[PDB]
Amino acid sequence: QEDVLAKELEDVNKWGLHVFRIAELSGNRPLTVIMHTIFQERDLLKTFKIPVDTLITYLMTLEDHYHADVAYHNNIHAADVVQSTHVLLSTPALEAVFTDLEILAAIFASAIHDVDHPGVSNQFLINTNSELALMYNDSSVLENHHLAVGFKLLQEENCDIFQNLTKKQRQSLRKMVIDIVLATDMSKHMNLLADLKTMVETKKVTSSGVLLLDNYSDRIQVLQNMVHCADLSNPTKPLQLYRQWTDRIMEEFFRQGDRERERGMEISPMCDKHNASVEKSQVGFIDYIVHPLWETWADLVHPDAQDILDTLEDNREWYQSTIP
Amino acid sequence: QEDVLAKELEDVNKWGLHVFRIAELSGNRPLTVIMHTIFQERDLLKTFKIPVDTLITYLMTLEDHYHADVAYHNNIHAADVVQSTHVLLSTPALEAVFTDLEILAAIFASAIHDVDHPGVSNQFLINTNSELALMYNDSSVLENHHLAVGFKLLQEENCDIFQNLTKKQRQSLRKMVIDIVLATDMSKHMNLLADLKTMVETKKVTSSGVLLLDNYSDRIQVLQNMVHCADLSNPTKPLQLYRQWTDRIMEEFFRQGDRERERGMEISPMCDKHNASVEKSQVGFIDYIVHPLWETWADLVHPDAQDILDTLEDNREWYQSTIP
Ligand SMILES: COc1ccc([C@H]2Oc3c(OC)cc(CCCO)cc3[C@@H]2CO)cc1OC
Ligand SMILES: COc1ccc([C@H]2Oc3c(OC)cc(CCCO)cc3[C@@H]2CO)cc1OC
Ligand SMILES: [Mg+2]
Ligand SMILES: [Mg+2]
Ligand SMILES: [Zn+2]
Ligand SMILES: [Zn+2]
Repeated sequence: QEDVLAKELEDVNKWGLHVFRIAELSGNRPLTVIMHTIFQERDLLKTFKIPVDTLITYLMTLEDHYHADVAYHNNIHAADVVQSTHVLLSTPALEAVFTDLEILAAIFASAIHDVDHPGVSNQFLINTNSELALMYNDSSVLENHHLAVGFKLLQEENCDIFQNLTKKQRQSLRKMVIDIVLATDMSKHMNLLADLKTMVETKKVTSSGVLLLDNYSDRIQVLQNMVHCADLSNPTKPLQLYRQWTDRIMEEFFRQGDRERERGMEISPMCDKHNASVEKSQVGFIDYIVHPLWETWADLVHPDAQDILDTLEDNREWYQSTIP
Repeated sequence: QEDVLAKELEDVNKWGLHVFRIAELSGNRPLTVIMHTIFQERDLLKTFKIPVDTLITYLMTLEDHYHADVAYHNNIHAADVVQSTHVLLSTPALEAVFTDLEILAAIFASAIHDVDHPGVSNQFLINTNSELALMYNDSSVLENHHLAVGFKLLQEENCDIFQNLTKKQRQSLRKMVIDIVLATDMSKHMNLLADLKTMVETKKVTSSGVLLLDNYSDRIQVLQNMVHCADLSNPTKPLQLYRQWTDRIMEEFFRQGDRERERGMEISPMCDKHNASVEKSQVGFIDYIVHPLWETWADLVHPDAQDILDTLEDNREWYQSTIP
């Protein structure tokens, strides 16, 4: 089984990695083994003098603080977003554009971006007067929490994977990670996409043909949108993966709706298992959210993402065909 | 004692209330007795069906969570900002601008806006890796905490002063209080001032000169700048009040700078007792922060802020004359 897992991890650079099979073959440690593989691939342990035992200890502790009993927002989703961000970071249009610290920040942000997610939305936490919403004043409630847990865990025994960064490096990384994870709040999607559209319409490329990003605001915006694209990448994956992600988000949505109904609250969009259309909801999700975002990303890195966009469009056609 | 306490309270509608005497005469409960008086003056207990005993129970609990060993950011400051906001809300140029719930939100926000303040700045909390900065991801660290404490205390026994507001009133009040207290973060001063300046250049008024604010984004901005003005009202008060506030903030600054020196951190501006000029600092504070703000405010409510502005310029003249 060890050799089987290593064979599967040879695909870590490919869109459509069989992340559910890696979860099984790793003994439910997909986030740990995919993060470890990616860190080795990018030589991040040597670059940042990260002891391997500290990396594994932190990763296993982080993975533990994802909920194994939530259908979607669990360690498999975290591993998927990490691996998807890793592929997007390798896109030719971005070659040599980001520093090693920015690459570290984007991968680390992906790894922590949903940690300790309870399987219900920000609006549900606000409307039920949850402790989380009281702590965070109704503002990016989950995403502030994911950050606080992700950084707090660095303080557990032999968990500080950043122990050999300089003070300046730690300060820069912390700021970038916060900026990235807060941008995964779905209520910021329209603003993030509008800014990405503006960058595409004003795009500049260097002599080497890669994207020209010469200030913090443009650089962090690309990293924010990259991780957001990875977070919203399920419909761009091979259909057998996409359908499993749909099965899982619908389970989480329906269980939230059952709690809303039981509390006499209005049921959230797509959360009423008695009056839901899974297929129509996926087509609308693609048409109004995912394809607008990915089409814009694909324009930013053209032609690098053409195959990802082609898969998304095929999957949209397939879900549509199950309606008629 | 209670009879002279009552005579001092007769000036709750005047700039330059003797708040320090009121703190002494009330047994160190200036926030409780000033809030109570203002709620009666504005008829808020009748308007919102707030039981008196619940108002007092909450106010004393809130007052208890201000620290008695911090020289400035204690319950006397909170009482002063409450009273200052109460007077600003009575500006003639604002006579019909704000609803009763908006008035309620600005006053409640003032009362809680520094609760549980540790006597050190956000930057200190960030650069020392404090628990607060870890919880709040280095963003408006103090102000998020003041809000979380202020609202959490409403859940103590007989502390829910909003129990009789409709569910929608409570939702709207919560949103406005959060928007106001978050804007008291000093790092946002220039942005707030810029928006106030834009409001002034786009100002619309009646034939009488009363402000017309149609959209929530403009109204909440005025309320944000109003509580900010009250927070920064010490140099516009009679000199013998202002001088007491200066003594207190400088004790707080010097204790923080001693902690920064000892930790080997850069010492924050105005915090090094060995190299400080209290008087030059006050004049710079007025020239670069307090007067640009209050002069912009004065223009928004022209000419009802002229006496406040005059006093500020007089106090600036006095502090400048103490520099040889
Ligand atoms: C496989 O399908 C999915 C995978 C992931 C998603 C996620 O994206 C969004 C989202 O983005 C614009 C908005 C909301 C608000 C919903 C209000 O009820 C929810 C989600 C999901 C949870 O984070 C949704 C999916 O299908 C709808
Ligand atoms: C009586 O004197 C004072 C009374 C109150 C004050 C307060 O105002 C400011 C402030 O205003 C824009 C900026 C900072 C630095 C952080 C900016 O990110 C600190 C303070 C004081 C504490 O909140 C200062 C005083 O003197 C200097
Ligand atoms: Mg999330
Ligand atoms: Mg404050
Ligand atoms: Zn996610
Ligand atoms: Zn204050």
